[PDB]
Amino acid sequence: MRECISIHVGQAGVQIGNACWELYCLEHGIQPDGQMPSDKTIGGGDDSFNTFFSETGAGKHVPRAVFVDLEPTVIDEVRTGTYRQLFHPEQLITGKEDAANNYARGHYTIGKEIIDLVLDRIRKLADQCTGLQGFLVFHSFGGGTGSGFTSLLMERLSVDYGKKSKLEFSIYPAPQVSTAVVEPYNSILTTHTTLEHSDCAFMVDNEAIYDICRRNLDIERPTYTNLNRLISQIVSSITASLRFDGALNVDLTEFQTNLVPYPRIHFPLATYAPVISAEKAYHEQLSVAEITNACFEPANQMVKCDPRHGKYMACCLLYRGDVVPKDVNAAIATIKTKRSIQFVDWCPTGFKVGINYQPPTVVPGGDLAKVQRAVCMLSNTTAIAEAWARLDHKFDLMYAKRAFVHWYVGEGMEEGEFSEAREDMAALEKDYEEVGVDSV
Amino acid sequence: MREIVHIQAGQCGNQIGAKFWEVISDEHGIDPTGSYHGDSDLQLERINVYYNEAAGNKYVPRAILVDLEPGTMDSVRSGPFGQIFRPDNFVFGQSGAGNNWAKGHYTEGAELVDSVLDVVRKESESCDCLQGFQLTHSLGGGTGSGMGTLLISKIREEYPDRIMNTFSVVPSPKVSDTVVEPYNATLSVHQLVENTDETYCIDNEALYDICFRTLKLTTPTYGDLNHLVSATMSGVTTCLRFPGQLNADLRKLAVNMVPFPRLHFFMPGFAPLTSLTVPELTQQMFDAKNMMAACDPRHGRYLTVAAVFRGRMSMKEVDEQMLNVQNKNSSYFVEWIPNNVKTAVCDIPPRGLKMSATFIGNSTAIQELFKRISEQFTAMFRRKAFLHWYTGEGMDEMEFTEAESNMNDLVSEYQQYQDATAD
Amino acid sequence: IQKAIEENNNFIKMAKEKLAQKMESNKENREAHLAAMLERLQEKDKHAEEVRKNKELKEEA
Ligand SMILES: Nc1nc2c(ncn2[C@@H]2O[C@H](COP(=O)(O)OP(=O)(O)OP(=O)(O)O)[C@@H](O)[C@H]2O)c(=O)[nH]1
Ligand SMILES: Nc1nc2c(ncn2[C@@H]2O[C@H](COP(=O)(O)OP(=O)(O)OP(=O)(O)O)[C@@H](O)[C@H]2O)c(=O)[nH]1
Ligand SMILES: [Ca+2]
Ligand SMILES: [Ca+2]
Ligand SMILES: [Cl-]
Ligand SMILES: [Mg+2]
Ligand SMILES: [Mg+2]
Repeated sequence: MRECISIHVGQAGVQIGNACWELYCLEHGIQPDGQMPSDKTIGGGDDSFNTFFSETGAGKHVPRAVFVDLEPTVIDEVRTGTYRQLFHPEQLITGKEDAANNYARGHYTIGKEIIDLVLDRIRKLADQCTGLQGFLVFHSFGGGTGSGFTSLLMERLSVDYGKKSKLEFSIYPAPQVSTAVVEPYNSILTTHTTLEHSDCAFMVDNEAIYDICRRNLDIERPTYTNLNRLISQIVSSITASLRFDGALNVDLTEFQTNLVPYPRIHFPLATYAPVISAEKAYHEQLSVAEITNACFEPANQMVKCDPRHGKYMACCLLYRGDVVPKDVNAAIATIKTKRSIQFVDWCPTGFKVGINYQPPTVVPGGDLAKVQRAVCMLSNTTAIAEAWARLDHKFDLMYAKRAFVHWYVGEGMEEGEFSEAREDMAALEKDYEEVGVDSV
Repeated sequence: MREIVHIQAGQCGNQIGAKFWEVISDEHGIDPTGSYHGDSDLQLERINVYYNEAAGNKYVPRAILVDLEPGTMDSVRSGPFGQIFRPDNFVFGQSGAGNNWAKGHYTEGAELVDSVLDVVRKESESCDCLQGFQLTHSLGGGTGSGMGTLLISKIREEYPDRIMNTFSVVPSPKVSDTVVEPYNATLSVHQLVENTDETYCIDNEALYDICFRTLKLTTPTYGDLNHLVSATMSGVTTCLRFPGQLNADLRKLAVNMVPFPRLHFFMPGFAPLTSLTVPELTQQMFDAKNMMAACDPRHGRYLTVAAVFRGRMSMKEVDEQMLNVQNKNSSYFVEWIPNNVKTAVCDIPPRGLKMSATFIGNSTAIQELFKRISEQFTAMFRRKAFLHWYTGEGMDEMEFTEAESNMNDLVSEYQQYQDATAD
Repeated sequence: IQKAIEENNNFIKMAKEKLAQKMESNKENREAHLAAMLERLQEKDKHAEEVRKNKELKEEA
């Protein structure tokens, strides 16, 4: 009970959804045919994993997920892939023409033609829920679908489910694997339009994941598969509290209370450790203190920024595996006396800790090593605004010449929406400056 | 399921078009009869983009062949892969246009255009999701230039929300002796500036200089020139024909390449040109000597660029080298378009080469090309020479002035953003 | 609890309205951008109709 509906929008969302659900199945002992031998409650149950999987009379466990893309080639691989049987066909929704990296096409022109069907299929999942908690929306900032249609969906979900919670996993654009020159435009437009409709958004910088793969896994040129398999690990750590339950397990919502002081300030910085190859892990067990140390090395963050040059508003540690409170408290004591951790004056400096005993799983043939214990730190730091600034600057360089703007106006958008969105980002950057100033 | 409809008009259009189909047919494993005999399943994954599927597992190019003269229609019919085309897709005139833009655009072509639109419409009516059209034609002749720009205008009337692409061959004294070619070219650009989304400027001046100086071919033939054009066209379409994330859609490419609607005239490039290491391909590909448009990129600035590498190669090396040429040539990329250089790698090597590279550039140095045509044009308009050829077809001489001014406006606009700064 | 309900409804109210205001304004603009483009091409055909008429007038001289 208190189920979560995942929504995967665009190529990035869908492919990351493939990585997450594959990982979920392995963590829960669910087979590609949806069967789970260990589940003795056939066709139902109120187990912890039932927050993410529904059950059929035939014993199949079905992700509470919807995949949506405006073109079929990406979802088609799901329809024919290893886990094709996991999803009921109606869970996989495809258009025929993509948004061509144009926010307007995803939000208006092409999006309007499929939005009703998507909501109807999302409604068919909510009707199977006894106490639906909220939504997890996986999408990219950069794509036309991931930015424009997502905004439309978030807008329409706030209407059909009032203030029921909606969480984002957003792919922040990075030049190394970027696809378009207009992504700064689409990133600003979608951030402006979803800001009022998202309760918490976890940003993932592809450059950060790109660097981590090359440095920590000695992958010379990471692919989307490399990045997604790492991203799934982080997503798993965040959602593990919802899918497993235990004596030290802390619900995501409880962390969420500490991470959002003001509604607009809902962008936590995620850091994950250990990311280590199986060749290096061999005969080198990482202790609780070692992985906790890594949470404060910026090289391990999901978003490139410097917490050292900002102020903390919250600090959460989500351990999974062989971890006990003592080792955690010991490590934190060392960290607090040895690292730069300065909080705003208006909030407590404690660290909120949660532990899941189920240990991390690795997908066969992956690059990560299986470890006894892992940790994901969620921190509300003002440094996250650096990601807005970098993007806002790139937006400003092009918009000053109205470069590429005609492609959006041609689809029905007005220059006003560009300046309206940029102004919102200006406030957001000024909001992050305000929260970090001392009191008088 | 994202189909492109191909059109070739005039001699030049029909001949480079036929050669284009020869090359890609080989790359996909399609023999002159339309039967597949290939080694890889990736050849067929996106074959639909340019081919229809037929009874008996045969593949038919989605191409229509147009000309105001029947000579070329027999020539195409009897050449290699001649019988692969759909016989109803030959729309041929009887008389020709005598290298007169007005005849192709206003009178003789107007009689034949309707019959052309019928075959365009039917190829379009059987498309799962049509993305747009690509036209091959010269801008110096009469049929391809005038009628082609007319056909573009009529197609955009019936498919206004679809992409219009052209491979437009720009005329040069070094190849064609005809004298009024500068008139036809300027009139064509006047139309292409308004009704096309992407124009690949295939410059005969550059193709000649390449054949003579680099390939060391004294007295080059049209076959020598087209050999270069087919290599370029195969490279531009590699992203469309094979599964590659980057520019896989005509408009997704246009969105990434066209920062302002009127400045959609690209410099194509190819490497290697001979008859190789990743560093050498890249800096060769960025050389003035390797451009298919007679322009020096170092006399301007780059708005947007697309590099396409084909073959088996170290992508870490490709990334390193593409990132290196930008730091070393940072003055020639506009600073107000961040990350304006994109790179695609296609695992498929081309024919006869282990590694190749195709270059697509939207550079403000393209003005050097348009200034040349404006120079050839004005030299005649100041003497009102040969105008009777056009006034006889109903045209008014101030329509020439409009074309001239609109092209001179286009040049100034390229200079407008070449001199622009950030702060 | 009345106030909590009141503010949830206004959020749904203003959300749907603003959305409906954009989807309509968006349809107006794209329609007008196409309408103007088709207007232009039709003006080229009219200019094409006259030119062909201007040719037959000079054949009678
Ligand atoms: N981490 C990760 N990011 C991706 C992946 N695919 C796309 N992205 C991000 O998304 C951007 C490209 O847009 P896409 O998401 O592929 O396109 P889309 O969302 O389907 O929207 P359209 O294709 O334009 O219709 C890139 O710049 C990336 O930052 C992926 O597989 N993994
Ligand atoms: N590179 C290349 N250019 C060609 C070839 N054939 C024709 N051209 C170019 O085509 C232009 C002349 O126009 P045509 O090829 O005769 O096409 P057209 O419009 O049908 O001409 P007409 O029917 O006689 O009015 C010149 O600029 C030539 O350079 C060719 O085989 N290779
Ligand atoms: Ca059960
Ligand atoms: Ca010749
Ligand atoms: Cl379009
Ligand atoms: Mg897509
Ligand atoms: Mg001819």
